[PDB]
Amino acid sequence: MRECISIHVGQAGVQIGNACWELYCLEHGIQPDGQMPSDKTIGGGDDSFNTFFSETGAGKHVPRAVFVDLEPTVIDEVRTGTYRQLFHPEQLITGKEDAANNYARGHYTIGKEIIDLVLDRIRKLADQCTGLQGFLVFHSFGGGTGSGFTSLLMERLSVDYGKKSKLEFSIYPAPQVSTAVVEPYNSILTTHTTLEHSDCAFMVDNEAIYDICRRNLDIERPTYTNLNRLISQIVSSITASLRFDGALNVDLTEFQTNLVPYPRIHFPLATYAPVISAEKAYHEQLSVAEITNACFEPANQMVKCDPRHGKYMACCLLYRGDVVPKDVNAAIATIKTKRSIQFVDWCPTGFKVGINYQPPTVVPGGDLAKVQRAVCMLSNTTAIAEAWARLDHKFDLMYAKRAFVHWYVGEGMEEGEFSEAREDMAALEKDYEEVGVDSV
Amino acid sequence: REIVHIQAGQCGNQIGAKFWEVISDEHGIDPTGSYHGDSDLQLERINVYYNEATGNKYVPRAILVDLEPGTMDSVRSGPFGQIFRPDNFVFGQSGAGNNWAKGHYTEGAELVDSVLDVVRKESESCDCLQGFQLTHSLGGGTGSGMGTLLISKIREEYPDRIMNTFSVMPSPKVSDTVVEPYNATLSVHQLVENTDETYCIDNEALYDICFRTLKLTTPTYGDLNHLVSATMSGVTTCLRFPGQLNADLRKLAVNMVPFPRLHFFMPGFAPLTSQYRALTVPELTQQMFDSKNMMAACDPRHGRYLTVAAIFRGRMSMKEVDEQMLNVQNKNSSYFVEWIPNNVKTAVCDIPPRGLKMSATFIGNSTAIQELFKRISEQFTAMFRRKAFLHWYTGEGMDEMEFTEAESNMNDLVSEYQQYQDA
Ligand SMILES: Nc1nc2c(ncn2[C@@H]2O[C@H](COP(=O)(O)OP(=O)(O)OP(=O)(O)O)[C@@H](O)[C@H]2O)c(=O)[nH]1
Ligand SMILES: Nc1nc2c(ncn2[C@@H]2O[C@H](COP(=O)(O)OP(=O)(O)O)[C@@H](O)[C@H]2O)c(=O)[nH]1
Ligand SMILES: [Ca+2]
Ligand SMILES: [Ca+2]
Ligand SMILES: [Mg+2]
Ligand SMILES: [Mg+2]
Repeated sequence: MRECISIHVGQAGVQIGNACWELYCLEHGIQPDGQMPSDKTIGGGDDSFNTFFSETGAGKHVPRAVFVDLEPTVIDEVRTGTYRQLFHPEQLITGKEDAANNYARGHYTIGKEIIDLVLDRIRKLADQCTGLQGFLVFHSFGGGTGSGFTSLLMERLSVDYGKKSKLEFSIYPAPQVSTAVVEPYNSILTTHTTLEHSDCAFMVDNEAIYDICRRNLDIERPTYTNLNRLISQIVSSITASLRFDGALNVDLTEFQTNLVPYPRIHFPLATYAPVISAEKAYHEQLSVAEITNACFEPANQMVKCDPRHGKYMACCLLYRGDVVPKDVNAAIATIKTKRSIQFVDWCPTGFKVGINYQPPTVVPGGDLAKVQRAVCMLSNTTAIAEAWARLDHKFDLMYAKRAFVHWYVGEGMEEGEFSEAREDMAALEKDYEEVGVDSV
Repeated sequence: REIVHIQAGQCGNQIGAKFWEVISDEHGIDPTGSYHGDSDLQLERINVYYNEATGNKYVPRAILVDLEPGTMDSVRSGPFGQIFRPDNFVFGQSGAGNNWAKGHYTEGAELVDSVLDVVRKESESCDCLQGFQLTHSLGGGTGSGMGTLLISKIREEYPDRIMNTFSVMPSPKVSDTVVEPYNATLSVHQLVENTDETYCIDNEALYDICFRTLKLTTPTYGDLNHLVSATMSGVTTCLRFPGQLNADLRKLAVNMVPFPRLHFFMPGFAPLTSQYRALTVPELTQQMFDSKNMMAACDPRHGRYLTVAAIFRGRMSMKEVDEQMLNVQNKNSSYFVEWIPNNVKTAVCDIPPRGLKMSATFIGNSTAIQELFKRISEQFTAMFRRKAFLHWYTGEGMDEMEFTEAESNMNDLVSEYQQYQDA
């Protein structure tokens, strides 16, 4: 039980999905053909890794995943790639025409033609679960499918599965690798439509990942492959508690209790360390204290913002590898006495700690050094609202002139949806301001 | 005569398992349920906690409850896991997500009836059931929410029986989630109404003891449970071995509870262990009353003792025991209320606990316990004035009014203690 279904939407979601599931197979010892010699229960089982992998009678371990894109060329690489034998053909769903970077086409014109088939395939996976826990939805903000079709899917999933939990991994746009001028529009539209249907969303700022690859890994011009392999490690750290077990393991849902004080305030900031190349990691062992200190270096954040200028509502530390509580507690004590960690006055200040003893894995030919211990911090900070402000500002600049709006109206949308979505974002920025104010 | 034990949730099942490990050793019961002791004192009152199965095998009268199987699976494969009656494992699969509402109103309601079926089957086999014994935490969801739900259902079906709990109180120093003050406040209101005796086991005190006294740099839940196991064995000695004082749950309540709502006890233990020098009766008496030996993080000098029960275990001089118990009373008589004469009762048991030749267990009904409820009340209010983390509860059908009423009744409990601290 406690199965988790992953849904990868659009190019960004699909390609990140490829990197994640490759990394999962290596962490669990699953071969590209789905075989897992260490698994002695054939056809099924209740092991921790079965939350993400189902099992066939022939010994194949199949991701509990659906890949969906409105054009086929990205998923076609999966169909012909190294892990093509990993997925059943029906898990990889493609249309013929994409959303042309237009939320309206992903949510309406083009998306409505495939939504029923997607829900049918998700249902096929859910029926195989004896205790479905929820969904993980990987998508970009800027793409027409990642924004428009995701919102449609999320709305439909709330209908078909009630309040069953839905988590997002959302790719926040960056000019260095962006492909459409209207990505601010699509970002605001999908954030507004999905807000009430998402329980927890981890935003990944492509510019933050871009800078990290340049600064920490000395990659001159990072590609999506560079970015996605780093993103995989963070996603892996977050889901490791669901896929492995241990005495000191803490379930992701338990962190969730602390990370979400109000339904709309459900955007944790993730920070990951250590990101180091093999050259620098050689003969340099990074202790628990050093990787923990790195979690409070804003340059290692997954979203560009300054927590030193906001207030904390929760701090979670997800360690993996050779880590014991003694060294964790000592490291935390040092950090509080030397960092600006200001909590809101209505939250406790303790850090919530989890430790998965399975050490991190790296994909062959990657840029990340293989380390004995890693950590991902998940904090709820008012500073993440900076990401909304930057995006909302670009929205206002274009919408004041109605620039490009005709592409959305032409597909059936109304200006009222734009203003409605923008007002919801203004209220969200306002909500993050109010929760930071001291109590009277 | 017979007591029916219930353990609910992760904490409740982990401390309950250890409890059965310890008293099984004291009564000479091996993991198979076979007796291998050298004294008849071990078997004279064994039926209080054990049913005698076929072949002269002893089975704990224990019911294991949880909304997820994880913790109970470990118990079944634990050291004494094979002794428990397989039918008495009652578990769901969804869990309670550290949510009192899930344990009390939704997830737990779906499972409670099957738990009561097991309780009924045990009670019906009792020649003269005297009451129930629940182990649980108040900071989680199952032990706190479904545990208090079970108490309410049990009281409805056995309203003339005694209800006793070992309730682990949450602490930010040993915390799993931020909503523990919510779950604890909601639970205390239930306990105030539907229990006769509650041993307040404060994880703040257990941590401080392990860290300061036992010099354990980083205490684990196992280290905390060591102290809990020793305390639970001590406070149940009078129930498990021949004796004149507090030999059953009702007589204990009559001696300890002068007012129905003020039934929250402060336990203590001496010597504190994690050593070959046996103590002296004077040393047991001083440590037993020392605040550093209390399992509820409250200073006894900040209040007054309404009643006290002291239990000495081991071969020692009863004459010297009475002299020392009268010594501490006559020297600090200001901390014992003068309107309850002779409110300190002492029992002695020849059989000491494992690993020690002498020990002492403290059970105090002190008005200083209000500091514990004050602490929970402040942590509760700090979040509730901003309605923080409440969506986890309203999503299960609860309204904010229920939180306001739980807060009010615990503040009332605090003021009622302060009433008698100045009498
Ligand atoms: N990190 C990361 N970002 C990506 C990747 N692929 C695309 N993006 C980002 O996603 C945004 C564009 O959305 P896409 O996912 O490519 O488009 P789509 O979801 O397929 O929608 P349409 O093509 O319009 O139908 C841009 O901001 C890209 O920088 C990727 O593999 N990794
Ligand atoms: N002493 C002790 N406390 C525990 C243990 N496990 C959890 N707790 C405490 O109980 C609270 C969490 O409740 P828990 O029993 O885990 O949740 P439940 O299963 O829903 O009842 C927190 O305050 C923890 O500090 C344990 O083994 N020993
Ligand atoms: Ca298997
Ligand atoms: Ca159900
Ligand atoms: Mg595309
Ligand atoms: Mg727990």
